[PDB]
Amino acid sequence: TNLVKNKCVNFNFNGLTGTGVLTKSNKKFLPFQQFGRDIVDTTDAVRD
Amino acid sequence: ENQKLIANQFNSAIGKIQDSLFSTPSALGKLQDVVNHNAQALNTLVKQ
Repeated sequence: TNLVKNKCVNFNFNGLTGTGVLTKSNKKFLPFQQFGRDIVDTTDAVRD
Repeated sequence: ENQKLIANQFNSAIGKIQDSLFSTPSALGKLQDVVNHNAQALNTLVKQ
């Protein structure tokens, strides 16, 4: 399904399910890692 | 009869108070410990 940003939607990124608002990030990920987590181990960033 | 001396001593003590707090970081340990305890309790609750 097409990507929608700046809107509360139910997302599913390659099996990673959840709900939240998708925005453009300034985080420089590495090619092998896909999604990011904060100190409390919650998903705060993903890759398309 | 010692008004000027007492005033100078009070001014010097007030001036040294700032040094005893700007140089010593563990002087405010109580408030920092309270904040850290609250934050750590929240982090433990969200990590559970």
